[PDB]
Amino acid sequence: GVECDFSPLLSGTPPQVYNFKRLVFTNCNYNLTKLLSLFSVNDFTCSQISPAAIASNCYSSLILDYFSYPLSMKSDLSVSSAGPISQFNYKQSFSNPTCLILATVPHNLTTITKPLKYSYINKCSRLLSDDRTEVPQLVNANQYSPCVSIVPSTVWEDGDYYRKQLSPLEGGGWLVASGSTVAMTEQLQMGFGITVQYGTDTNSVCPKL
Amino acid sequence: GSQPVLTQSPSASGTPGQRVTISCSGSSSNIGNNYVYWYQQLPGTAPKLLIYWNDQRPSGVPDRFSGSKSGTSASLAISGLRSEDEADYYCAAWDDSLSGAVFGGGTQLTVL
Amino acid sequence: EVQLVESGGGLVQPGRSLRLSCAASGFTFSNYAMYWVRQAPGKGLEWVALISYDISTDYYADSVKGRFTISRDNSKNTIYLQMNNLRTEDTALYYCTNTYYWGQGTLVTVS
Ligand SMILES: *[C@@H]1O[C@H](CO)[C@@H](O)[C@H](O)[C@H]1NC(C)=O
Repeated sequence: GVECDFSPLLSGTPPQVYNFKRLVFTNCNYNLTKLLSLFSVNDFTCSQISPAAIASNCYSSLILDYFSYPLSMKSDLSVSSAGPISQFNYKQSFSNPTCLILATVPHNLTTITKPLKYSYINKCSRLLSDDRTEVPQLVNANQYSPCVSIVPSTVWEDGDYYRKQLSPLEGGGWLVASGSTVAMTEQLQMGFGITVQYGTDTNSVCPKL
Repeated sequence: GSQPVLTQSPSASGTPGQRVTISCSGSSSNIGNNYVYWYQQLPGTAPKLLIYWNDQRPSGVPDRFSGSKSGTSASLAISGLRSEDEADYYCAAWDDSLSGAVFGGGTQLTVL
Repeated sequence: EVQLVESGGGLVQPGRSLRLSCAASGFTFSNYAMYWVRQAPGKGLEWVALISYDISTDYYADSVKGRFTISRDNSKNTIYLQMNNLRTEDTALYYCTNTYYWGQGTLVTVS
């Protein structure tokens, strides 16, 4: 029956890491290796699964995350990383097999549009009424920063600082964040996230053959 | 107990595995400029935070729970509805008019 | 581990007085707003009072304005809810929270 729809990936401006787009698939047939032949994969490292296996297994759900990402920040996009990307931008599950891919959009992939630059939330805290004490807001797994409400979808300058007033239910004070940037590259480089879940008598996201 | 500022239509039905939502409606002084929190309370137990800052999920809550906030109303959707989901579900938010926090009428879901 | 223990609850004649406590552990207390929520048996939760982490401002429900007082001590990681001229509508289970963790309540009965 039906085929898994990866099309959105190939058409638009992929968001920055902290605004990742997510496609969620059930009851479909996929050809992941076809998808990745459209790009220059620079890195493909999984956790509790393999590149070979993730292309050929049956799932209850396959979940795919995509965003613009500089290849020069490879060390921060890692299932073992403790940098700003897992702290404030993007964190995957530990209790499910996952994978992280680093690609480059080739010139003959012409429906993928570049943003001005790459930007990531380098700090997301919450300070108290004392305007000094800072309480980090670490991102949950599979979720966005609470501080994406105050960060522009693309940060104009390295170091820009954002602020918003909190009601007393949340402790008063401000929600505070700060952003860093990386110069856009000649070809758009991206990062992808894959997460699989296995079920009992309900594995319907299986490879096409 | 004198009527809450929030309207929580309290009946919520479904079936196992179904998706039931809980609609929490209010005014522009509470939902709309303030964050929503969602709570779960079992028969004769303390309440538990499910969703905070309208969409956020504390680690420990199953992924089946998620929250959203449009302009004036907020809702808690549940996928893969289970049997431990038989409980009482409340929304809450700050109110700039009362300068105090506001809770909703409270919905009870029953599913089997 | 995070724990939140109330006390003080009990029996009183209408119009009497009753002071509640709530001790906390397992987090940085001086970072969270703390508040009291009550539940009359078989009914919904109703928000009572809130106090900031600086013994700042306090907030009250119109049901309890002028009678209740919320207090706070950061050296003991403790909260107080003073109740005066209590009434039959004050019958409830009294919960103490930040937002993430709740406590097993404490009983307030009056009639
Ligand atoms: C897509 O799948 C078909 C059959 O499943 C296979 O012939 C083809 O090589 C795949 N495409 C790529 C690019 O791997």
